[PDB]
Amino acid sequence: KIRTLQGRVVSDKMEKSIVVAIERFVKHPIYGKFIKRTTKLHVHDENNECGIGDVVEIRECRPLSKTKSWTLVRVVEKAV
Amino acid sequence: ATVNQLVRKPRARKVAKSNVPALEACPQKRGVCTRVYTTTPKKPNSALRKVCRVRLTNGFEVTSYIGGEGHNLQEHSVILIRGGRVKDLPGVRYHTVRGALDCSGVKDRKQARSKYGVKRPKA
Amino acid sequence: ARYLGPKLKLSRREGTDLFLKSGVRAIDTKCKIEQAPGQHGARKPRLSDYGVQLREKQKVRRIYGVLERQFRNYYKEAARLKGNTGENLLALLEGRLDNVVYRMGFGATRAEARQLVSHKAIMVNGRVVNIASYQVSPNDVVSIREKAKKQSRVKAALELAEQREKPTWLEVDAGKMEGTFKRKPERSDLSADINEHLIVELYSK
Amino acid sequence: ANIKSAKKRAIQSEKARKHNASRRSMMRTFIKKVYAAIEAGDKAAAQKAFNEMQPIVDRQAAKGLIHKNKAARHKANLTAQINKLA
Amino acid sequence: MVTIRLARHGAKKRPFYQVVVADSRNARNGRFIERVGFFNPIASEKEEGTRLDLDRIAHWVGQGATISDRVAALIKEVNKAA
Amino acid sequence: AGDEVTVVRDEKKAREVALYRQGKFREVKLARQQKSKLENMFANMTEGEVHEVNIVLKADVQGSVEAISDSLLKLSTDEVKVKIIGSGVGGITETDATLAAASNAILVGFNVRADASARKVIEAESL
RNA sequence: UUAGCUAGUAGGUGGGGUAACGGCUCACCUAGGCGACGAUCCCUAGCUGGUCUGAGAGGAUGACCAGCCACACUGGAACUGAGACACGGUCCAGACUCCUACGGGAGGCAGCAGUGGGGAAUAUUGCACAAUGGGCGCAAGCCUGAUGCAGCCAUGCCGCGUGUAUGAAGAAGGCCUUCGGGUUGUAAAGUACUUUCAGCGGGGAGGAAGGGAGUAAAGUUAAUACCUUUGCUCAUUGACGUUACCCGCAGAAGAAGCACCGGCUAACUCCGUGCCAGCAGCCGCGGUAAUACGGAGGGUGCAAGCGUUAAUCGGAAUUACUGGGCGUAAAGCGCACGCAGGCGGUUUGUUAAGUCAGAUGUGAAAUCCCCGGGCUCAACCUGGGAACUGCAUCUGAUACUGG
Repeated sequence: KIRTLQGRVVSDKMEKSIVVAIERFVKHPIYGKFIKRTTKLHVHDENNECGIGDVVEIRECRPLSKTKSWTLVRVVEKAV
Repeated sequence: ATVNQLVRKPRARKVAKSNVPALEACPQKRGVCTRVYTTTPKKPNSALRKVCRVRLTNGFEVTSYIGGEGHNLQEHSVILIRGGRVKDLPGVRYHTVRGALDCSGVKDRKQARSKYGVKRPKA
Repeated sequence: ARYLGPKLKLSRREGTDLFLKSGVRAIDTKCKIEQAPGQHGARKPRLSDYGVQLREKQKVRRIYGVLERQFRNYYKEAARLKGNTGENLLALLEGRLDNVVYRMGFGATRAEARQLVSHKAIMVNGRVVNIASYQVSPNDVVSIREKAKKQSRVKAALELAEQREKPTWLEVDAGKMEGTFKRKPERSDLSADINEHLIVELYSK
Repeated sequence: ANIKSAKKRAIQSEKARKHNASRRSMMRTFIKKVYAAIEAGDKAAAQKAFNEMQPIVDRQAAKGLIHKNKAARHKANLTAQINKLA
Repeated sequence: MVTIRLARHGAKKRPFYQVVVADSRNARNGRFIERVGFFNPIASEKEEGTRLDLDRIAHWVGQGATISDRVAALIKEVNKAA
Repeated sequence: AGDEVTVVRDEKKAREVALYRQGKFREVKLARQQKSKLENMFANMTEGEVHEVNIVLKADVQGSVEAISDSLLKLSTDEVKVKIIGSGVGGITETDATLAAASNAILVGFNVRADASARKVIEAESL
């Protein structure tokens, strides 16, 4: 039972943290067009191994800071 | 037209503007008679129509019709007004409720009495 | 809650006999049956489409003694029910107790039958029912209660009844003054110069 | 207060308040002695002080003045630090 | 605690009770955990009038749910009926 | 201020009677209103006494408003005419301050206190 | 007709802190964090189940019932406690009011009644813990403006009555009329006949389960005590209440009004008035024949209501997703370049986010709908179902879209 998210690294500046963006398509409730929506998550990156632009697999965990409730599971693709 | 366009700017229904704002979504309002007078109507009609200016309990001051044949109303008369324009009298958007508060019923009415505040005649 | 005024006026306005009197008399010897009431009865109505729909609904209402509110509710129920709405409307009317009391011949008129009902002279399944609009069901047995059995209205009512066409869906024992609502009447049981679909049209627009 | 028991409750809660205050102030004192030893670098003074503190953070927990978890952290925390020095 | 009791629905002069398991503090006709029977005191008794899921009642008792005086009666009555 | 009082068995039976007395008192009110206005038999006053003063009175007690008004009509003269408008049963109110707002008048009371909603109106407009 | 916002700010280390994770807090360090996928600022607002409307998609809405939140005179605070930063607790400050022997005290109806005030407008300072449920107690019981009930108001929904039948040259009166007659009208009077409801007497369910004395049996125990459980008998517990309902008595007796009749729109004539007085939802009526004003007779539609006003949706395909338009009717920016954005030719492989399938959980109850059941029927109450067209997880499918 390993619920997980996949997204790409938009910021790697913070010490041991990263900002990840999860993008998805969604049907528009009224006009039916499929629209891009993005969800940015502050995620934990102990060891700072995640570079900007990387594609990373993340999971939900307990609060790590005022805004971090997610941590890194592993890198998928890097340095496009 | 475009879906894209509506997705940026949704259909937006126009909000209906009222014809009796002084009532503020109340069925009647109370008010004091400021002026009680007559006025002439618009093409093609011709008469001396009874109207009054009325300061309402909510501050609004409006002109109101005094329907029926004959009325005993003057300044400081406290009356009840209801919605209802007078078409050949521009500006006039309310009617006075005959037979409420200081406004008497129409004298000697037999038909449509309840629209003129007239009790049922003993008979 | 009941129409209490002159009755033949109603027949005269609708252009037909509405059976609002016993039937002892040719109706034309009691009123000018083929002329509307009033100063301008002789006048002909060049009658709008809405007009014909209204008058047909009035006709049925005036036959059964039903005012607008209850009759509209009857339409609503006919509509909700399965099958043809127009026919469902007539089933509901024809199932009323005041009506059934009339059809078994206990009352000379639906008005008289209604009075029988209201005045606790009618039982359903040996149980007293005194509300006119009580819906009667298949296999029910409606009867004149013992104390009301010697009323001369009832004997006369049963005599006239014997001279009307005899309804199929009712089994009446004139001696016992009891009778059985065998089944709901079909459409074919009821008069054919009733235009229900007009009434159905009036209430859908 | 207006109601009979409401009056009584205010009286009782004040008594309890002065009871709890007294025991609570005592307890923090004995906690503070340990942190003060630590900040002066003495194992013994700080262990000694920890031993006096132990039974009373435990007891005040049993007595509802504080929860069990609070007593534990204090013991955990001080124990961590004193060991880290000597 | 958790209790099994009657929430009074029905109409004026025609009481109809819904047997329910609930936190005893919630209002009588308010939040409940599980519905578990009903009780019509005005039933013609020609047919039914009192129905209890005794399996779930017991399950809740087994976990410490208490029981009304009136539900405790219904249960003895229904146990007698069959 | 005074009258004959009679208890009844049920209130519902006494509702129509009470409303009946209002109708008669209202009918004579409009009757006395039509006469006084038509009594002059002319569109205006024959002379220059048209200038008048208006007053607004609300007294806490019902006994006074009828009694002192009679004495208040005694001081009336041909030159200057004074009339009471909207005699109250007690205190003060929004529609009373509004009554003095339309026509300039003095607002007086035998005994009264200002309501919270009353002060706002009186303090705002000049009264 | 708001484009930039942010120093506990974003993160890191460590100490402290909480019931618990956490910039919750503090020190130090890094310089981040948010934002055109609308931050910041401004206006407004409790959210939901659902409610009203609509064929639907929508539109409007959030009383009554139920779930969550927030508040308790205003601003702030913590104390007690499992729980509160406490609706009839405490403390401070503010606004305000009451008591006082003048020195000092007291209080907070957005609990239930009730009062003043505001308003077009919204009820009694009632009865009872008998029932359900809550607090305390081993219990008996005590408390319970929760609740059950009663009062007031046609506010709405549903039911019923205000009589039934017979009654003609078809009266009198009224109204129209070419004075022949037509109409009101079987309507009335008369004749029998019924008695619901209201009135008055008589009787009388159910909402009552329990609890109390005894008794007997089991489990207990040294014990037949006590305790507890379960059977038995005896005497008892209803605020509503003059209950529902049933029987009897008297007599048609006590019970019909409101709007409309020019077209839209069911219903027409006379008299009065004369661009006046007046009507009027829209068109539009009124200067001598006005079915439109006002009265009358007649008629139409509703009926213990009927009209008028207010208000949401409908019809309105009139904000058009379903479901519209821009040459001349409202609408192509005077023209071009172009960032963001939207869209993107054709083949293979890959992926499996979109999309599709299945499984599982959840989608409170009530409401709506379907078939039944109970109150004399109906409103109403109620059993079971179906529906909640949604969300989420897992496992697949790979044509189309995306990588």
